[PDB]
This record gives sequence, structure tokens and C-alpha cells, in this order.
Amino acid sequence: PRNLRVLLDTAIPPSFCDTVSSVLLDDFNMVSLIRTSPADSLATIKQDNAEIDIAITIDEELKISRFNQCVLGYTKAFVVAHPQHPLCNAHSIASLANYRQISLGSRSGQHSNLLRPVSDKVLFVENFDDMLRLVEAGVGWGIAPHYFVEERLRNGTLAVLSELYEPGGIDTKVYCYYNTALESERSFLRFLESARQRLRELGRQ
Amino acid sequence: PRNLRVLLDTAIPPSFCDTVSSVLLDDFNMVSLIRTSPADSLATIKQDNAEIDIAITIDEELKISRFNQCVLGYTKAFVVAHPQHPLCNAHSIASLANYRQISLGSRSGQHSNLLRPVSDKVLFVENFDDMLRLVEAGVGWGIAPHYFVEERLRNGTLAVLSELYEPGGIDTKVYCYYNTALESERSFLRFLESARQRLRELGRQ
Ligand SMILES: Fc1ccc(C#CCNc2ccnc(C(F)(F)F)c2)cc1
Ligand SMILES: Fc1ccc(C#CCNc2ccnc(C(F)(F)F)c2)cc1
Repeated sequence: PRNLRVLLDTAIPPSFCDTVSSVLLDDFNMVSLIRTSPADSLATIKQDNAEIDIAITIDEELKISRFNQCVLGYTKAFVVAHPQHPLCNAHSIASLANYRQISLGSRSGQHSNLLRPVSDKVLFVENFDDMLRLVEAGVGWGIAPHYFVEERLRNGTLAVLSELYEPGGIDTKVYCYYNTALESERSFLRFLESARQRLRELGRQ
Repeated sequence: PRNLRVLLDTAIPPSFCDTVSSVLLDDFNMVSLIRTSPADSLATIKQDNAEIDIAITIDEELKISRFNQCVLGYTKAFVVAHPQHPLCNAHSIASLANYRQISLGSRSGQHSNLLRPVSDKVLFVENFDDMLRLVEAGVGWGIAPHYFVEERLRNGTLAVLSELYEPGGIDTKVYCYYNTALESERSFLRFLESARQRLRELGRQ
């Protein structure tokens, strides 16, 4: 035993996990890293069989039995669309409720408040890569993490629709859920401090 | 006609409203300022009779007919309790679900995710003053805005319980809901820029 299993959703930057990997490797037998869609994180850890000890995700649930919650920091996500998508005036949310958007589907078909689509023209996809395939094809708009659309936004391939809603990008809170057996661990607090400093650093890029 | 009615919940600092008062006074016949509990803001504007044109509140609702939503910035709120309240070790949320807290009741008895109490020992109050009466009396803990508990926290009269949950204070997003008739107003955009800069300034204090 003593095998730590950590879950990160694909809204967390890959660079972030470096800290996870460096800090708590030494304090456990074996550290395992798993990535899921933000829409599958909570449902994944709520499978007892899955034996997830730590989850780092933007999804929010009030009380998930046998898990505590704490905040690690913030990330950025933008509403993006094809640069010639009808809505590129930025009215903003008013219009979005009526056009197609590629939003992250879930294996359970249900969604939280944070991630439930806003429109009724909705096309579910499993991952951000498919989302942005369809979005770069004019099929609809979509909400995606910063690090996914950085390249494309500065290359004209994509346009931001959410500067009136929240200038600078939709700041999304990043939560850490974890086993009630870890509060009594020195490691875990070292990890929390390091992860918080790390998100704080990534925010400055 | 042309009487602007603006609503602010008591989680927004009073100083903030100064900008509101200065910026849009000149562009309307008459500007009226109304303050409500964060738990009464949305329900208040959803009364058609109330004729609210702008609401500035931390409460969140996905879609409220005849109103658009946008983000103005962030404020801070802390979980506070009597300095000798049992829980002053800061376990954190784990324990809070089982002790009494004075949380903001609503006139409708229903609550959003953001504001629905966490415990089952719950004592509803109408306003933050009553909340902190009972909290300074050891009766329970409570979530209150920064500017309410600043004085008391630096004077030992109060203690913070939520530094492990989110060090620095629970950052709460501040929304602005407004009439679909105001998107077509120059005033409103001036107000948005000014209000956003204002919350950004207040964050630095
Ligand atoms: F017009 C809109 C549409 C959506 C939002 C929002 C929000 C909450 N934040 C997220 C949601 C969905 N997805 C992500 C992320 F996975 F990309 F991070 C982050 C704001 C204005
Ligand atoms: F253990 C806890 C308990 C509650 C929270 C939270 C939250 C959301 N933010 C607010 C909620 C209720 N009230 C306010 C305010 F009105 F004071 F701003 C702000 C975090 C950890």
C-alpha cells in the first residue's frame, strides 16, 4: 500500500502537475497521475473502485462523501469561436444562449452549474481537442482553458467572445478534493502550499 | 421616466457605490440606490413591480428572464467565529458541517448554491449585523464580507477559520445584472469600466 492516486482535469495546465510530481513523489511509495475532462472528475472520484486520493479540478460539488474540499487558486478560460462566427462583435451572453456551442459532454449526461451548457443548440464532445476542432470549423462557440487557445488566439485562428462578460478571461476557481485520511499528513500540506504558489505563478504568464 | 434604480447587496463595500453615484448621476433624471442582503438581491429584482434596472450582487443565477449578467470583479469574505470557539485550530471545513453557524436567511426560505448554509445547526438572520452579534456571542460561526470583520479581526474580537480552505480570504465573484434595455446605453459601459476599476482598487486595500 501507500500508493497515491492523483487526478487532474484538463483545465489545469500540464506544467502545474510538475509540482505535484516533484513534491509528493518522495513521501509515498508510488505516485500516479490521471487526467480527465473537467466534466468527469467528480464522477470519477465518486467511484469507490477508482481509489482516487487527490483530485485537482475546477468542477464544484458542495459535499462529496469521504472527501474534503479546499481552494488551490485560479485559472482562466475563454469563450472562443471561429473568427468569422456571426457573434464576433461582442450583446455578449444575450446572444450566446441561442447559438450552437461545443460543450464538454459527460459520461453521465448530467452537469453541474459551472459546466452545464448555456445554449439549447448544444453539441457534446468528450475533450477539448474535439471541441476546438468543431469551433475552428465554424460549427459553434465553446468555453476552453487559456493554455488550449493561447496559440490560436494570437494567430487569428480564433477569436474571444467573452471580454464584455469578464474582461481578461473568465477567472475559474481551482479546487482540490482529497481523502479524509490525508489531513493527518505532513506531505499534503507541503503539497498544498506548493500547488497554490504554482497556480499563482502560472497566473502571471 | 428615465429613473435608474440600482441595487447593491451588503457584501459590496459602501465606498464602491460612490462610483455608481458619481458616474451615472449625470446621465439619468434620477438615480436611486437600494441595498439588500445578498440572499434577497435576486428575488428582489425578479419582482417586476420592483423596477430594478441594475443589481450588483455576489449571488449567482444562471438565467433570470429580462436580465443579462456580467462580472464586475471580486471581493473577499471570511469564515469567522468567537476567538474561543471550539474550532479555532483550523480540519477546517470537515468540522464546520457539524457546528452552528449564523447564516443569512432569505424571505423565501430557499437558497442558491453559493449562499445555502453548509451545516445543519443553522440559525438564520436577516443581516450581517445580527449575524455577528450572535457570532461575537459564541453562538456559532459565519461567513461575512471583509469590510464587516476587518476591525474585529485585527482587535482579537474575532478569529478566522478559513485560512486552510482558501488562504487570504474566500474570493467571491461580484456580478452585475441589468435590464436588457441598457446594453444600448453609452452610460452603462462607462459605469461598467468604472465599477470594475473600483473593485480592482478596493482589492488592494
Ligand atoms: F458566456 C459565458 C459562458 C460560460 C461562462 C463560464 C464559466 C465557468 N467556467 C468554465 C465553464 C466551462 N468550462 C470551463 C473550462 F473548462 F474551460 F475551464 C470553465 C461565462 C460566460
Ligand atoms: F467553510 C466554508 C463556508 C463557506 C464558503 C463560501 C463561499 C461563497 N462565498 C460567500 C458565501 C456566503 N456569504 C458570502 C458573503 F456574503 F459574506 F460574501 C460569501 C467557503 C468555505
